[PDB]
Order: sequence, then structure tokens, then C-alpha cells
Amino acid sequence: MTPHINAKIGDFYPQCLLCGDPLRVSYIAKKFLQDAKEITNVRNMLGFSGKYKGRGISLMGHGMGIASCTIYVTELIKTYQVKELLRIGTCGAISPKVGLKDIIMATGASTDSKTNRVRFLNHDLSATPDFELSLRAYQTAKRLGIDLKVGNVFSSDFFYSFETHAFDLMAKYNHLAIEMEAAGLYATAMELNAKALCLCSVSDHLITKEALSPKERVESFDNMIILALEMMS
Amino acid sequence: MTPHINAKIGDFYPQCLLCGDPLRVSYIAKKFLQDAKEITNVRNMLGFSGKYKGRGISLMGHGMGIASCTIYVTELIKTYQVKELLRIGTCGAISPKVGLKDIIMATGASTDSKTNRVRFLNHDLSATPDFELSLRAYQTAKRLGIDLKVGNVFSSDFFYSFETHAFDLMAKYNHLAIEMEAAGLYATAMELNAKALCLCSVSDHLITKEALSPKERVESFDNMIILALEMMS
Amino acid sequence: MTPHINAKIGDFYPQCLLCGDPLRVSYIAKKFLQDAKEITNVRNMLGFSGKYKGRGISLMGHGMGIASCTIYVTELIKTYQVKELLRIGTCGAISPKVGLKDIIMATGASTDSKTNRVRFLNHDLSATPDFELSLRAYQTAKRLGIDLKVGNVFSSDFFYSFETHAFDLMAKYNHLAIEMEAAGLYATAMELNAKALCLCSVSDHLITKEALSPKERVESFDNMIILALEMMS
Amino acid sequence: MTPHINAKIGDFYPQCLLCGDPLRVSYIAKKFLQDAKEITNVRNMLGFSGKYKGRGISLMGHGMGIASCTIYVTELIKTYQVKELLRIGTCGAISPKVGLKDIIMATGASTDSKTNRVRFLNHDLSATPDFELSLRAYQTAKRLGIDLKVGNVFSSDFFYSFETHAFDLMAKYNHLAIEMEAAGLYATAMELNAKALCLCSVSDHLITKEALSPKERVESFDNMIILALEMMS
Amino acid sequence: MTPHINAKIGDFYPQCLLCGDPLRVSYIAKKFLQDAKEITNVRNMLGFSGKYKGRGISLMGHGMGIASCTIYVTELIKTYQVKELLRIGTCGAISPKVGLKDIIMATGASTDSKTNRVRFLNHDLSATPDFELSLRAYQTAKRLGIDLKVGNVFSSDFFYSFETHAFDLMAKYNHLAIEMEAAGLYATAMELNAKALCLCSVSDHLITKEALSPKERVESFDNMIILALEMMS
Amino acid sequence: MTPHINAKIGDFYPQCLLCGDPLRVSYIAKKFLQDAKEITNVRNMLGFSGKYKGRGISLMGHGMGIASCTIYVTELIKTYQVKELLRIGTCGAISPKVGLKDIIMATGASTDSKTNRVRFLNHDLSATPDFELSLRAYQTAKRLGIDLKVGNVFSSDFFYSFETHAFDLMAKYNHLAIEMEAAGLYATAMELNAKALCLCSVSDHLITKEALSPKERVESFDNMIILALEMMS
Ligand SMILES: Clc1nc(OCc2ccccc2)c2[nH]cnc2n1
Ligand SMILES: Clc1nc(OCc2ccccc2)c2[nH]cnc2n1
Ligand SMILES: Clc1nc(OCc2ccccc2)c2[nH]cnc2n1
Ligand SMILES: [Mg+2]
Ligand SMILES: [Mg+2]
Ligand SMILES: [Mg+2]
Repeated sequence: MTPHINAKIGDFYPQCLLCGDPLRVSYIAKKFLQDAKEITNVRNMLGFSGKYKGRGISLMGHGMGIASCTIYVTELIKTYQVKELLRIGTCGAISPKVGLKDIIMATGASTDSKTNRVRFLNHDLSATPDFELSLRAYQTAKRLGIDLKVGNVFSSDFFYSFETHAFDLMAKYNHLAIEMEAAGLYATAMELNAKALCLCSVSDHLITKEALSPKERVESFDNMIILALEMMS
Repeated sequence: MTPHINAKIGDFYPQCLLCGDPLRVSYIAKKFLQDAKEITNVRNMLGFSGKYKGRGISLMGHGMGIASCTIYVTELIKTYQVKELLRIGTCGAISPKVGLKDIIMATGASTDSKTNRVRFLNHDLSATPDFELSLRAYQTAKRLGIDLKVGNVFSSDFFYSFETHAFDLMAKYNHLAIEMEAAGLYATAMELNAKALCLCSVSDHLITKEALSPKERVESFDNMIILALEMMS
Repeated sequence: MTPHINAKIGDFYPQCLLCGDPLRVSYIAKKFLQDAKEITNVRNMLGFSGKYKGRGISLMGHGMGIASCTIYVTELIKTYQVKELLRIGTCGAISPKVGLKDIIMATGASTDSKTNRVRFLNHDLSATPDFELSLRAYQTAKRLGIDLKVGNVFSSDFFYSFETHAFDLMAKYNHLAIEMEAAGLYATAMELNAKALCLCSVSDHLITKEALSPKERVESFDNMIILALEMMS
Repeated sequence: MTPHINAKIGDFYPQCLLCGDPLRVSYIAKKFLQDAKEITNVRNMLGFSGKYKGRGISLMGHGMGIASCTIYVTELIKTYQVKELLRIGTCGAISPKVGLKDIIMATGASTDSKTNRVRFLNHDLSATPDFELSLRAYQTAKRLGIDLKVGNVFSSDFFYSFETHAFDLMAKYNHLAIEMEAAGLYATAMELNAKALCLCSVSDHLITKEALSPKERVESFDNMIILALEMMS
Repeated sequence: MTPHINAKIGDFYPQCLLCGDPLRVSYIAKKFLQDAKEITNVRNMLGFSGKYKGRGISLMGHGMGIASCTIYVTELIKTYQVKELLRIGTCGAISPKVGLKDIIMATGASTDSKTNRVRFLNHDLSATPDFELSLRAYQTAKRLGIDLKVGNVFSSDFFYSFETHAFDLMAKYNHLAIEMEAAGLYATAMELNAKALCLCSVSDHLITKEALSPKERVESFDNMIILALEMMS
Repeated sequence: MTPHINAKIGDFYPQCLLCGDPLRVSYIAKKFLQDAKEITNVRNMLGFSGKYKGRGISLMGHGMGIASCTIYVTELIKTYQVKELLRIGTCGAISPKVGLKDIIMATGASTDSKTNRVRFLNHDLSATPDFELSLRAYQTAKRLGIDLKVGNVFSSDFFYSFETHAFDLMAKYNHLAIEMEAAGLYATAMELNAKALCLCSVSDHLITKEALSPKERVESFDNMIILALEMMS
């Protein structure tokens, strides 16, 4: 076992979809998987194993923030032998290159965290996803007719930012959106030789203040779920 | 409502106990409170309001890590008008002065996070609790005959540490244990002029290699919980 | 001996009151102690041993700035076996919560120094006083009818600040006043397992530009001296 | 004209290959291009324009180190309207996954430079290439039967390193090799909204202690050069 | 008057010798100057004005550490119109090129302080003396037959060091000795457009373990003192 | 050999003049040296050995930026046994104390590079030239009737600065001009126990926007060349 997961070793398939919100994980298990079994529930952070088009797939919640994400991803890789980790979530757009309902593939994750300096010699770690996984996402999106937006995201320790004046500067350097875990997902997978990728759905635009209707939010997140499950099968 | 709490304004009493684990919050509501009502459940992060010896008290989960804690504490203060926040968490002992299941009161919370440098001019913010709450904790512990251990804690972005060499230095500087939220609780309550304190029970021990099960991390710490409820009565 | 103190080992009592100004130390020895003996005078930095209400008490000057304070405190603890160190001084108020003649108890000391990053793994050390000593100060102040103001102070390397625009931000985070040694006193005592506390008297308000009359400055500092000597006896 | 390029505006095609060594640039012009013309030679840093299979392609030297690279890339983009920049450099292998003369495509460029902290709010900029160019490189390599190694590189300010202990950690985090310009190329192209990619051939090997001669660093990498020209056709 | 000097404006000559120890300043006044008058004594930090071979020269103590030194130097320049400041201090040798009682002239002062990063855009300020004063020191030493050692010093916030491993690296980079004020003297005089130089005599030796008594640190360095007075005549 | 120099060991004289621009090195060899032999040309970075007034002197190009300069200087010292390195170049004035055509002697080199923090314990290295060499430059300039301007320079990683608002602050702290290599030259020579000095010619004033005519630029650089060759003979 671990302190944060009470699944049996072997309960997880080697491919795992992750979301910060464990109720979104539950929703995916119930709506999209066949024969879905809840396999962990410590701290109400739910994980499941089921089948998608006959393919075994696991789902796991990771909470909010780099430190929370790093706990679960570390345990999934080191204890539960998970090999491929696809994070899907929402993000707040900061770039004119993206709009509401877009799906972003993060080919880099910048951060205001100290975690990668602590990991990496007090230097600048370029936190990046597995290239083959990003290729698979691109080819699957084209097959599904999804216009995948590709660029960096900014992973913040702050949901309520003290640096909103800086969003334009991040957009200048090709940061399409802000979220709070990708840099930790990527650095952990890099450390532990696992394949990881982050996709995020634009439900809010932090510049133009636009926001999706609650029904639209379900629809756009559903399209992201289908993309994720298709690239893992 | 906030993006992470779906309570109505006014559902929270001005005094609130916090745990990272919403199931420890649920345990406390069911075991120790009268007329307890679940008031929020976004992302499965439960919160409750109820009575202890006729006094209204709220409970709220804050998830794992400074970024998660800061989100919930910020919303509790600014939207739900919470005035006193008492974290009753778990921690890993690094000092030979403390043992498994000891209760520590954090007179300061050091950190490897960048959040306080971002908050505070890139200088050293010494994150500290409210002194009146600390005095109340000390006096209540004396009244109840509880041996309260008092010192700093170190709040890390890492549970699985890359600086295991460094725990002895931490302990030398009177850090009794490591956990992952106190510095964020303290800095947020400082920012927002609210009263906060962190108590934690030792669930893991660097020196003895003891570690509690997930069930024990919920159920083994009634002495902490009773201390907290008695402080807020 | 040491390079900076020429007292005999054993000349110091285990409890020592400190001030930056050695002439203030001399004043205390002459006005408040019985049988006071000058025991060190290297670099004109005077220290004394005498009796207060039959209690042996030492006094020692520590100069200005964290680096100066750290030299004397290190020597007092390691060579002269001093166990409890109470620093009293003036400070410049930056918070609307305090006014001229207030006495502040510093339960944390933030800093713009690099000293604690050098001491503490390049992380954020929360520099804090000994809790039991702060309890003793609080109980003694209540016995004497002193309205003790409690909060953080900011210990600066700069008397003539280049960051005056930032005072409001420090006051927001519960820094009541600025001085130049507390963070070094606290970190040194933490390193060396000694008990330390800092009190400071508000003789100037850096925001409202108010300032005490020279006679008022003597009176307010006298009240602080009495509080200190009473808590050590 | 610019202080470092004496070409006429319009002399550069929109697609440009880059090497740190202007004599590798000269070699490519003479060996692989039709109707090649030298278009700039300030500071002996040569650049050319010519044709490959009827398609116009430019070549430009960028010197050694991030500061040198940033100068030339900034001018190529802002003054000479270059749109796509493909570095084909050399690097020192630090990972057992790669061997001498292997071709690496840098999916990210970590660094010990301060340039990106200066650019990017003192946070961590994850310096990354254009994804479309990366896909083009991958697909062209597959078409040509070239075994393209894919991972991060570490861009250092040092060729003769003071952190030789640290190469193993770099390699653990999937840094295949060390070189000295990719992070600057990537950050400058991000700043200026241009498409950039870095390929490098292994000219030195940490583990085997192999190292090529200066002549071999010009002449030994035709497979890299052909990959690059085929990508831009 | 200033908070730390109670001289009248005009009491200081434009040329001033500085020591950290006010009793070394007093020693110089009594032993080497004609008609010496004590002009300031706040906090027992003495200063004098007198004549050497008919030329007016002032002396002033600056206490221990960069923060203390910066206070006195700032006031001497801005209020008392001092133009040339010559520190004649003590230092701990870390290089085998120097021996006990050697006189070092600090061509640069490296530091572990944050003060210069705070002053200077968070970049590296290379703190250096006035070149004309350095030339004067060199030429006067030659004239007097004094073997002046020339190199960098390292100005630390610590006398009792936590980086004893690091002294050999310091010495490799031509740091002959460690002391605690030169970088602050140099940075303050740079800020304020005044001429400053630091000479120091070796009072402690890392390699031989030699260390002088407090009395010897006042009385053993007449050769330094005579060099300084001859330079300012 | 080395990767970046193809001269024979022994081809270099122990005294070497350096410039960033290898065509300026060529110009010096052709116009001012007797019997000049080109001895290296890797990457078109030319170096020469010849005679000046019967004195053997070498010349070597070092490219732009600290990282480039550090490669060549390291190789010159460690492989080719060069003992004295005099860098001459142009610089952009930022101080009212200097004007067009002035020659500056840099007695310190500040920087925005991370290189000296990486070299030097994450502290502040005061990067300084060899004092005897600076003496020789001063005495030679006086003999030649040159009004040598003496002060710090600022060595930047950025030719196209993002911090132009800060030039006035650097001028305040006695930075007379900006260039891009001196801090690296100085730190490398300090590490490796070689004698180094940087002179620079003011061809542009970055404040007043003044600029020398192309013919004046040749004349002023010629005067600097003569000063350099005279101090090495
Ligand atoms: Cl960071 C952290 N680490 C824990 O245990 C692991 C550990 C134990 C000893 C030394 C260092 C780390 C915790 N147990 C409860 N909260 C915790 N937070
Ligand atoms: Cl920084 C750098 N170092 C190289 O080789 C030296 C080396 C080899 C192995 C480990 C570390 C350093 C390079 N070869 C081509 N470009 C290079 N850039
Ligand atoms: Cl920081 C300092 N340390 C001294 O001696 C202790 C020492 C000796 C050798 C290596 C390191 C530290 C001094 N003696 C006079 N001024 C001094 N400043
Ligand atoms: Mg989400
Ligand atoms: Mg005082
Ligand atoms: Mg030049």
C-alpha cells in the first residue's frame, strides 16, 4: 500500500487517465468505461479500472497543485507500475491564439513553483511531455477532427494570482493557458522514466473574461475525454 | 459560491477546523458533532457545520500541499467570512524529541515553496500562527493533560523527499516534523488578517521508520480532535 | 576567551538581557541592577553581571545588524553557556495596529538578509522565538498591566531602506515594526538550542512620521526594561 | 543592416539552417546547395543563401553560447524576416541511450543560464521548440530511415564543467546531451513568435570518453545536414 | 546630527580612516595624531579628528558586519561630507600566499550578503575600491618598504562559518582573506560617489590556526596604521 | 589540441591580446605586428603570433558573450600556457563620466549572468582584473598621454537589453559602460591563476545616443591597440 492509495498492487492498468477532480474521474468511469471498478478512495481521491473498447484503462484523481499531483503520480509509477499517464483538465486561457472550447496539448509547462529548482540543481528544468505520447495525441486528434492547439502552459502555485499583470508576458512566450499541475506531472514522469502528457480544455478566458455555459463545459470536456480514451486504445 | 466550495454564504461558523483529508473531516462530524450537516462537496472535498457542547463549529477539508490549502483557506476567509482556522493534520517526525502519535503545535512553518517569496518581495517571510490561538492551544492542552509538543514544522512541496540528508539539519533548528500545508495556511491568514494555527499528529517517523495505515490516519488521533474542539468551545 | 568578549568563563549568568547599544546596557546595569560588575569591554561593547531582586542577571551589548548580533549571541551560548537571551530594543512602526510607546513581542522575524538561506538549505527558515519565553513575557506583561502588541517584525540589513514603498505590504502580512537583529538572534538560538525572545519599543512610526519626545523615549524604554527584568526573575 | 549581419534585407530566405560554426555553414553551402551565395561575413560569421532541390534555403552561423546565439537569432527574425530556424549543432552525450554521431532532437532545453529568468519574471520558462517543426523532423527522419534520438538537452554557459557530478542527474531526467545554445534559440523564438527547432549530433561522449577532431565536427555529420535540408524542402 | 553620530557638521575632515573597533580608533588618535579631539560617541562608537604631520585626518569606528558598516559610511558621506574613506581592519587568512599580520589590500570584495543584490537589480554587483586610492596605497607601501599583499577579500555575514569546506575554493579564486565589511563599504561608496579602499591585517589564519588576542588586534598593526596615515598626508 | 583551437602547443606566446571579433584580430596582426603567423582558425576564430618591437605577442579572437569568452580563455591558459590576457573591445557608454572615444579600464565587471554564482558557491563573486596589469595599463597610458577612464563595466548576456530602464542605476554605481565578456574573462583568469585585464573603447553612448563616425571608430580603436601593445612590450 501507500499512505494515499489503498488499491492492491496490480489493480492499476499500465495506462492511466488523470484529473484533478475525483468526481470527474468518477463521471468518466460511469459514462465511458465498461465494467468499471473503484479501486482506491483514500482521502476521497477516487481511482477506477475499467475497459474502453476492450482496452484496460485506469483513472485516478490527483488533486490541485503541483505538490498534490506529485504525490499521486509518484505512487502510481513507483508502487503501482503505471507506465503512461495522460492528464486532462480545464485551464484558463491567456493567449489570443486560443478560445473557449479549444483543447490544448502542452508541449512544455513553465512554473512559478520552486519544485523543479529543488529537483534539478537549482537550474532551469524544461518540463516537457513524452514525445511519442504527444505524437499519438496529435494523430488521434486529426483522426477525430479536433483542432488541437499546441504550446506551453504555465503551472502556478496560485489559483488566485498576485501577478495578473504578467499574463500578457506569458502569452508572448507562447503560454496558451494557466493551470496548476502540468509542470509537476512532467517533472515527476521525467525523474521516474514514465510517459506523461497534459491536455486541457479552455472553459474560461482570463483575458477576455469569456466563460463557457455549464452545459457547454460538459460538452467540451466530453470531447477531451473521448480524445484521451481513443489515444490510449 | 466559489469554484471550490458550494456552500451558501453563512453556512460556515466563524470558527473552522481544517484537515487535508475530507474523510477525517467527515469522521469528526459524525463522531463528535451534534446536528452535523454537510455544507459543501465540490471535488469530493467535504465540509460540515455542527455543534460541540452547544457551540457552533465548522469543519473543512483542504487537500494536500500549499497550493491546495491556499485555495480553500482563501475562499473560507474572503467569501465565507471564517475568522479562526485551526488545522489538525498529520506530519512526519524528524526530531528525536517526538514520537509516533505525538501532537505538535507549529510555532512557525519553514518551507521549500516559492509561494512566500512570490508573496513577499522575494525576501524571507517568517510564516507564523496567531499568538492568541497558540496560547489557547497551550492552555487547553494543559487543562486536558495532553503533552503538547511545541516547535517549528517544515512545510514541503515534497512528500517523497530528495533532501533526506537535510532532515537532521531541520531538526537541529527545532523543526519537529515535516508536513505540506502549514506555511501556506499561515501566509494566507497573514495576507488576509485572519487567525490561524496548525496542530499535527505524528503519522510517520524518520528515525523509528514507523508509519500508520490510511485508516489509522483518520481514526487514531481523537486526542488531537478533542483538543481542537475544546479550544474552540 | 573569544576575539570579541574578554570575560572569564563563568562571568555570565545563564540569563542575559541584550541591547544593540552598549551604553543602554550600561544604563540598565547602573539604574536597575544591584552589585553590577562590568565583565567585558572588547570593542567598547560592554557586558555586565548583577542582581535583580536577588536574581543573578547578565547584560550584553550586541551592536547593529544581524551579522553583529550573531557574533555575540554565538559566543554567549557556545563559550559562556548562556541559556536564555532576551533582546530589548527600539523599532520603527509600520503598522496601524501599533502606536508610539507600544511594546511589541516578535513571534516571528522576517528578513531581507541572506543569512537564513545560507544557514538553512537555501529554503525559507521561519525564524521564531522560544515559545515558553514568549509565554513568560505575555504573563509578566499582564501582571504589570502592559498591553503587549504581538506579531512579526522585519529584520533588515538596511537602516536607510531602498524599499520604503514596501512597508505597507509588510504591514499587511502582520509585520508591526522594522528593526535589524531579531531574525539573527532567533536563527542563532534555534541552531544552538538556546531560548531567545525579542521585545521592541515603538519610539518612531515610519508611516505617520510621529516620534517620541526624548523624555518619553526614556520612559517607554524603562517600562520595557522592567518587563524584561521581571520576566527573568 | 545590423551590427552583426551585413546582408541586405531580403537576402535571407524565410527558412534558415543554423550552426554555431560558420565553417560548417560554409561546408554545407559548398557541398549541398546549388547557386550558393555568401550574404554576410561580419566578424567572420558567415551566412549563405542557395537552393536545395530547387527550394530556397539560407544558412547562418550563430557562434558559441546563449548570448551569441540570441544576438544572431534576434536579428534574423526582426530584421531579416526569417520565419523558421533549424539549428543543426554538436553536443556532448551524457546518457547511455545515445552514442557518438547519434542525432538528437531537443524536445526541451534546460539551462544553467540566468537569461530566461531575466526574460520571464524570475520564474521557470520551459524553453521548447515549435511542435510542427518537431513533427516534420520526426516524419522526415522516418522517411529517410534515420534513427532520431528524442529528448531534452541541457544548454550550459560552460563547456568545461564544474558540475560533472550532476550529469548523471541530468541524464536521469531524460537530458540526452549537453550543448550551449538551444535554450537561447528556443527562448528567443518564443519571444518573437518564430518557429525554431534544435537538432544536434554527438561529437563528445561523457561515458565512452570519445571526442571528434575539429575537422570531424565539420565533415562527419552529413546525415544531420541531409535530414535538415530534406525537412525544409 | 544623525541617529548614530553626534558630531557637528564640519567636525570631520574630508579624509577619514575607519576601523570596526572604536578602541583601535581611540588607540590611533592617542598614539599617532596631534591635537586629537573625540567628536562622536553614540553607542560608544568613537570618532576623532586630529592632525598627522600637520594634515587634518579623521577616524571613525564602524562596528561589525555589512549592515553596521553601511550605516556609518552612509552618514559620514551624506551628512558629514567625507570624501575619502580608508578602512584599516582585521581579517582571517584563507590563502597560503599570506601569513599572520600581513597587510592585504582588497581589490574586490565578494560577499554572501544579499545587500548588493537588493541594491543592484538582483544581479551581481562587483564591489570594488576607488582605483586612485588603491594606487596611492600601492605607491605608499613601496615608498615605506611594506610588503602589501593584493587580492580579493570575501566579506561574510558570518564570523563562525557554516561553509568551512568553501574557503579553499575562495582562495583558489584569489580571495586572500575573509572579513565582514569591505563589500558594504565598497557598495555604499559606489552608491554615493565617494572614494573608498579597504586594507586589513591578518589576525587569524585558517591554515596555521594562529589567532591574536583582543589586545593584539588593537596594538599589533602599527605598520597598517602608519601606511594609512602616510597615504592620507 | 582542443575542440576550438588547432594551434600546436607552443604556438602561443605567454602574453595574448584578445578581441571578440576575429577580423579585428587579423587587422591587428597585419597592421601592427612583424612576422605575424596565423596559428589557429577553428570556427573562423583566428589567432596569430608575431612580434611587436621585437617582443613576441599573440592575438586571439574570443567571440561574443561570457560563455564564448570562457571557452577560449580556458583553453588558452590550460592547454596553451598563456599567462597574461589583455582584452580590448568596444563598449556602450552609460555614464556621464565618459564620452565618445574614451578608453575605459575595467577594475570590476558586474554581470546579469549566472556564471559566477555557479562558479562561486551561489554567492557574489567580485570579478576583478590582475592589479599589476592594471598598474601597467595606467602607467603606459600616462606615458602615451592617454586619459584612461577607470571604473566598473557591466557584462551582459543581452546585447538587446530588456532592462534599459536600469542603465541609470548601473551608472550610479560606477558602471561606465556595458559590454558582454569582461566578467567571464576575469572570473576564468581568477579560477586558473592567470593575469587578465579588460580595456574598452567608447564608440557609442547608450544614454545620449551619440555615435562615432566609422573613420573615428578606426582611429579610437587604433589608440587602444597601441596602448595594449605598448603595455605588453
Ligand atoms: Cl512531507 C510529509 N511527509 C510525511 O511523512 C514522510 C516523511 C517522514 C519523515 C521524514 C520525512 C518525510 C508526512 N506524514 C504526514 N504528513 C507528511 N508530510
Ligand atoms: Cl557544453 C558542451 N559540451 C560538449 O562536450 C563536452 C562535454 C561532454 C560530455 C559531458 C559534458 C561536457 C560539447 N560537444 C559539443 N557541444 C558541446 N557542448
Ligand atoms: Cl569573517 C572573519 N573571520 C575572521 O577569522 C575567522 C576565520 C579565520 C579563517 C577563516 C575563516 C574565518 C576574522 N578575523 C578578523 N576578521 C575576521 N572576519
Ligand atoms: Mg479540472
Ligand atoms: Mg536599540
Ligand atoms: Mg569588439
